[PDB]
Amino acid sequence: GIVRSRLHKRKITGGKTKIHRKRMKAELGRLPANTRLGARRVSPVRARGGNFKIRALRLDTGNFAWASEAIAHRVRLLDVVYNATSNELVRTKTLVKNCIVAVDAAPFKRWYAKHYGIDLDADKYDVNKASPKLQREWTRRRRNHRVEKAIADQLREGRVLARITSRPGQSGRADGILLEGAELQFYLKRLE
Amino acid sequence: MRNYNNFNRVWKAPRRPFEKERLDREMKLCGQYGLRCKREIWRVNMTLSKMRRTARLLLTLPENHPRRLLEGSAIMRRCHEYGFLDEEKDKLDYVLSLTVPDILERRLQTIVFKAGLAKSVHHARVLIQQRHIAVAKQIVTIPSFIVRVSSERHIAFADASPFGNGRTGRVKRVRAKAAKRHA
Amino acid sequence: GVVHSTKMHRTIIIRRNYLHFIKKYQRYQKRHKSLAVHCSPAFDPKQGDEVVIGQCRPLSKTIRYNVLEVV
Amino acid sequence: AKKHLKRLYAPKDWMLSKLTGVFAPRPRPGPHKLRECLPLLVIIRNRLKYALNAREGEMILRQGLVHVDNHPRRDGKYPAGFMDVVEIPKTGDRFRLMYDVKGRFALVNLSEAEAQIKLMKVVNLYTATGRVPVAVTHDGHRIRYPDPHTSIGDTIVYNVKEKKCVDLIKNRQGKAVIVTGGANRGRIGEIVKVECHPGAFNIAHLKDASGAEFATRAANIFVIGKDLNNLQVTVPKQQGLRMNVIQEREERLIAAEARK
RNA sequence: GGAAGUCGGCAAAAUAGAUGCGUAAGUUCGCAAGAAGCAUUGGCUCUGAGGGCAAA
RNA sequence: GAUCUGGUUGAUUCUGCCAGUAGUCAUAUGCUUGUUUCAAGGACUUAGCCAUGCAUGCCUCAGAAUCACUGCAGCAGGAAUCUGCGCAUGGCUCAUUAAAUCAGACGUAAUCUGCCGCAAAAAUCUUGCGGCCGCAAAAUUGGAUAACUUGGCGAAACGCCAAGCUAAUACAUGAACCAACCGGGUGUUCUCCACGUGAGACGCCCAGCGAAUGAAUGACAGUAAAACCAAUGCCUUGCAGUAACACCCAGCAGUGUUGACUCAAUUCAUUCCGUGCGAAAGCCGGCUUGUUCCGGCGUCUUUUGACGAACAACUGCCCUAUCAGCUGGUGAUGGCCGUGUAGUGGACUGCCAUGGCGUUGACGGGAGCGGGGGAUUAGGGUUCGAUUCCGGAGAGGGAGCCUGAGAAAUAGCUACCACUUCUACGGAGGGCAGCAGGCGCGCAAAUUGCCCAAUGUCAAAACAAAACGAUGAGGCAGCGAAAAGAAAUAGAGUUGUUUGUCAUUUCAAUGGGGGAUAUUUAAACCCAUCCAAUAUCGAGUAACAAUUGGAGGACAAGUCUGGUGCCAGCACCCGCGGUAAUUCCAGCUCCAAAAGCGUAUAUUAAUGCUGUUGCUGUUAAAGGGUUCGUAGUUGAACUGUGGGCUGUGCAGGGCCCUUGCAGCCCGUGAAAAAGAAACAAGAAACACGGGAGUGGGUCGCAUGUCAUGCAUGCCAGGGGGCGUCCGUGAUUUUUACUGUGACUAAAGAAGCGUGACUAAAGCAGUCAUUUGACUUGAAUUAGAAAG
RNA sequence: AGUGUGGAGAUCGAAGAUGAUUAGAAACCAUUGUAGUCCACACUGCAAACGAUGACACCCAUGAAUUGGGGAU
Ligand SMILES: [K+]
Ligand SMILES: [K+]
Ligand SMILES: [K+]
Ligand SMILES: [K+]
Ligand SMILES: [K+]
Ligand SMILES: [K+]
Ligand SMILES: [K+]
Ligand SMILES: [K+]
Ligand SMILES: [K+]
Ligand SMILES: [K+]
Ligand SMILES: [K+]
Ligand SMILES: [K+]
Ligand SMILES: [Mg+2]
Ligand SMILES: [Mg+2]
Ligand SMILES: [Mg+2]
Ligand SMILES: [Mg+2]
Ligand SMILES: [Mg+2]
Ligand SMILES: [Mg+2]
Ligand SMILES: [Mg+2]
Ligand SMILES: [Mg+2]
Ligand SMILES: [Mg+2]
Ligand SMILES: [Mg+2]
Ligand SMILES: [Mg+2]
Ligand SMILES: [Mg+2]
Ligand SMILES: [Mg+2]
Ligand SMILES: [Mg+2]
Ligand SMILES: [Mg+2]
Ligand SMILES: [Mg+2]
Ligand SMILES: [Mg+2]
Ligand SMILES: [Mg+2]
Ligand SMILES: [Mg+2]
Ligand SMILES: [Mg+2]
Ligand SMILES: [Mg+2]
Ligand SMILES: [Mg+2]
Ligand SMILES: [Mg+2]
Ligand SMILES: [Mg+2]
Ligand SMILES: [Mg+2]
Ligand SMILES: [Mg+2]
Ligand SMILES: [Mg+2]
Ligand SMILES: [Mg+2]
Ligand code: NA
Ligand code: NA
Ligand code: NA
Ligand code: NA
Ligand code: NA
Repeated sequence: GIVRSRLHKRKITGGKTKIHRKRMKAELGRLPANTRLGARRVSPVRARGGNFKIRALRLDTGNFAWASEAIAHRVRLLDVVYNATSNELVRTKTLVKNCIVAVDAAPFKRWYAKHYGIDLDADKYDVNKASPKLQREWTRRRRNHRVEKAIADQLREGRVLARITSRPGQSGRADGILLEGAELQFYLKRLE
Repeated sequence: MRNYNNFNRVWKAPRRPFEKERLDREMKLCGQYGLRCKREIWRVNMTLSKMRRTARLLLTLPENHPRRLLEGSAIMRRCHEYGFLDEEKDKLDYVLSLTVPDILERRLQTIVFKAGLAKSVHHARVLIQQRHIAVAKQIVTIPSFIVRVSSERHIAFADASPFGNGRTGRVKRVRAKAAKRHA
Repeated sequence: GVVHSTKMHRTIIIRRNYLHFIKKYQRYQKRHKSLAVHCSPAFDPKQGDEVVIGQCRPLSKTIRYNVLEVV
Repeated sequence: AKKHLKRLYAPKDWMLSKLTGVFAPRPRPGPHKLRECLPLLVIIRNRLKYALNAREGEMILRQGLVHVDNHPRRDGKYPAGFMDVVEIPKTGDRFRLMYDVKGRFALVNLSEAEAQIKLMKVVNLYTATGRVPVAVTHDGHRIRYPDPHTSIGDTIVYNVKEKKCVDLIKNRQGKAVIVTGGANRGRIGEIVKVECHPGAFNIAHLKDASGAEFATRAANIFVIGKDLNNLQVTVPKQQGLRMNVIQEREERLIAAEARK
């Protein structure tokens, strides 16, 4: 079937390789996932050695991590907005590694209030309910940490840009991290 | 199919098939030493060539060469023990001058005749062929048995042969059966 | 080897010139071999220069070496 | 994978003739490489001669009589390589496997309680789960808690009965080592200096008791004592000295003559 | 069915636009050549590429 | 053994070929064949086509039996059938195949890995009792489905349905307490201190292996003193000492590894949805027979290390230019983000930049599986290698795929093309380049034999006992003048005709062969032993009869024949034959080899007629018509006599000079401690205990004591000297060659030892006769190039 | 020698013509004669293109000469 050998390729001299061997299972290839946004549909693949590969067909949620805070939360995927390969992957909403997506920013807002006592908007967490011992902890953390305006404005709007760091067609999940620093400012120009 | 034992060759035919000098010299060695054909001589020639070639190699190396010191000493022991070379001839250069008649001199058919056991060298061959001689009390039935010097005193008649400690031979046996039956 | 061509991007071609001994004729003959080597932006070599290369994993169809020095 | 081992492809140290067998006992995986091991059938039949055939060899082994490192083994294809204590309680053999000066395997007979003393060379140092330093040895054993000073290239003397290490010998210059690879293998010598070439193999320059200067790759030496004078365990009968071949020839010819 | 019609493919049929690939003998080297031959073509909704002017 | 000879001329000396000559495990063929050992054997051409039978199956103390199975009297066997493992190994063949395969040498830190070795394991709200609650605890879990029975369908099919039970170590579920250390987030919770980096308890939310994503570790190693302020340690009511720590732990880690890691491992945050994890909720044995008995197994996860797999490539590898350009739409060389893979990678998608290879021969074409190796050879070489060991590939041609750890598997499946077989015509089958064996093809190549006795493979498994696994792999035979070793066809006499031939008279001996008390052998056959041990057959034309080519020369052997009459013929070459044939067609004799000898075709030597060693070019074949001229090859001298002293050589013309020893800052300077001058990267200047097995050479008393503090010191200091590690510094020095060494499968070739009766072999065996020595031996080599 | 285009065309002269010789003799001999032969430009690249002897470098015995440049008288 699909092979990953170099027998079909031309030599660097441009010559044609005369193949004297039939195709081998140790050099096969599989058809790509083409994972799209949707309700979770996956397909296991019996890889070599008995291990199973999870070919994800559709995905909707994944763990997205705030790198500057060493924090990660499970959020739902709202949209895919950029793909360095082609526009056709954005237009079809195909989830691949390194593709820029928009996720729900609610858990990162809830965590920030629970941690630093700064409600960006200011069930829902209330800062004033916290016992007076906690504000001492918040003051110690507030001097240690200072957040960026570009990210904070994204929390206020409700959607935050992110970058997928997992391979959906290999692991079966779409995890990522939030765009911080110059990386975020790089992609804002393209999206604008 | 997957059989793993060597089978080499021990002789070589002469390069010039018809030399009057070589044919007459080889015929002299046949009658004088009692050989069935010329292949015994050509076997001797190949035997002597091999010692000559390796000796030729040894004399090129220095006398302190470990290969020369070891293989040179070994080939001296092979020459002396089999009687090819005289024991006082200790140098490695005396192996080179070895001759064809020297090798056949150590053949059992030759030694049997020379010891007084066989009146003729042709008597020796058939006598050996008839299991009549034992070397170190071991029956030898092969004329080309090259004998060592240390085993020369052990040459005798086999204790099973009629000429010795054995039962009577065929003629004294078959005719005796004839007389008993005729009774 | 010696840098032979720097016309690609982050990649150079080097030449390993050597003498091969023909046993029958008791003489040598000049032979050369070409290698595609990945060159980091830390080096910036030129044609005719001298480099030291080290074997790495397959980086492309032809690249199996990485530049370690430029002389 | 392959299961057969041809007679010619078998190691030469096993001393099986090319005329008797077409095949050889293919050593099943285990503690030692199949190139560096004597199958327990080969050991029990061709070396100890307790077994006449291979069918009589499985009789001995399946019974659990043959013990290796204080453990009975039943498979005839068991590797049973170098520096292992083999015990058969029915006959009380209690010998260990060593390399003689000519590089071949030797059944060095051991004394009582010397079987507990056994050595093994550390080949890799790594942490297991839970930050546990682990050392794997040439026998394939994994030491769960080694000495804090133990490094790769050192040999730990390990109690087979107690299943516990008792002492460590660090790989430094001025130690007694026995070579395990090549034609130099089987020679006990003293490390005079080790040349370290990063990436490539390391060269170990040695000097035995007689004063011969020989070398080999550092992956073949095996520390056997703190110094050449005193060794932890018994060694083959030649004492690890390879003497000249010409003098090897002269003495055996004299000894053969002394019989007559 | 396919030139069997007829002096004779007369007459009719047939090929066909554009784009890509490909193209033989022969040759006065200019050609032959649109040689011969394969392939695509619509409608919609998009995405790229190809510019002018003004501002320290 | 480093060798030649015949043919050009009337004769001569050359060049040069033809012919001769020896070998080939080199094929065929013709003639001939008594003994024994050791043997190749449908490769060449048709990877042409094939009947049959067999070749991969497996069970014991240890997964499962209610056979309406057997024997005994519940026990022991146990067919069938589920379950588990294997069938991806072996064995054939050589068609494909030139930056491919392969050889030697390196990698995988770019990965996968059943069986085998050694280790690790604290996740889990379960079950029995009354109405989620209470009591209690050796967990007394649940549905299937095989076999089997019934009905059967079907011509058959290594074809099939429906219904009833019934298990397992098949499938699923699930074990709270017994049972820890450990941290993070918290509470508008309670006790306190002064009036918040405050402290302590308690409630709940997570804190198991592995996998996914992110954050921190996964070390520093080119400086010496003071203030100042806030907080926190201490002494006592201002900084000397001092690990870290706000306790139940007063050192329960400030320290993984490699040459190098984004690796190992640890902590923190989110996550695992079938695509993971039981103490198989398992089996069997022993005694003291035990709600804690002790072993042998077996298995699910995790882990690495062995056996493998796959990928990459440092050097090498035939002929051809009447093959000079090759590649790049639609991947060619590279880059970026991805995808796919077990993993790297243009392997593949999108987008960028024009690269990459070539007269050092690319591209194309032709012949070939590649080595280890064979033949021949003074040396250098030439040639063969389908073929037993290793690597690759294939199973009529192609192509896809399931299972499985591993297959693009073919005595597995699916499809198409060629062929094909059975059929009840509805339909169903096949793949000998496995063994044995057919037809065609050819110049050309064995028996449908015996056996698992050895060697091994698989397997649930030692052997034995109702109890004996499979094996056309393999071993042992039949056929077998491929080839190779030892060897028959006779040995002596007295008389007559110095020896010698011939006719006599005999004499003893062994084998071929006939057999056995028997030996060998799985059983046989073969070899070895014997012809009685009281008792074992046989050679005189020893008919138990040796052939194939020759007799002008090369080339050993005839004035013999007899015919033909340039005919019939021979003759490898020269030549013979036209009526007294040197050659023709026969006898004798003789020659040569001999159980062997001709012929044909290849190949090696001969051949210095392919010449590197090592050819020839005036006239024999062969200097280009002449210049220029790139690749290519080749390329001029020069950094350079080391000196002194003692003794010594037929030295020689106080000096020079061989040999041996001790000196030399070993030119000159400047003083061998220092400094100076030469050098010295294998050096020098800093600078690191997590650098040196406790910081390398050079018996009670100080610390401290809620400490296994049971710990530390017991020279103080200085000075240099060094084994390790890091940084900074040489206006930075390699390669060929040569000497040593490491690395490197056997079979094959040398070679030590070895009376297998010898030899072609093999790695054995020898000795005292002994309840075992030799602490038996199984040496050493070479094996291109590259590394 | 031959080719192309322009010239030139005295001599000689392939082809051709005529006369001899001859068995024959558009062969040798004789008389003529076209292309050529000569020039300019452009082709061709075929010689007993020879010393049947490749180029560069070193050593190398004798006597009489010869061509060009030097030095001495
Ligand atoms: K051979
Ligand atoms: K390495
Ligand atoms: K038509
Ligand atoms: K017509
Ligand atoms: K057209
Ligand atoms: K099964
Ligand atoms: K990539
Ligand atoms: K093979
Ligand atoms: K005749
Ligand atoms: K040479
Ligand atoms: K010339
Ligand atoms: K004229
Ligand atoms: Mg018309
Ligand atoms: Mg054309
Ligand atoms: Mg002539
Ligand atoms: Mg010839
Ligand atoms: Mg195979
Ligand atoms: Mg072929
Ligand atoms: Mg080959
Ligand atoms: Mg073939
Ligand atoms: Mg295959
Ligand atoms: Mg076939
Ligand atoms: Mg197939
Ligand atoms: Mg088959
Ligand atoms: Mg088929
Ligand atoms: Mg067959
Ligand atoms: Mg006659
Ligand atoms: Mg002949
Ligand atoms: Mg030849
Ligand atoms: Mg030659
Ligand atoms: Mg020669
Ligand atoms: Mg010649
Ligand atoms: Mg000539
Ligand atoms: Mg020079
Ligand atoms: Mg001086
Ligand atoms: Mg051998
Ligand atoms: Mg003209
Ligand atoms: Mg005229
Ligand atoms: Mg010419
Ligand atoms: Mg010439
Ligand atoms: Na018509
Ligand atoms: Na003549
Ligand atoms: Na005439
Ligand atoms: Na001339
Ligand atoms: Na002149």
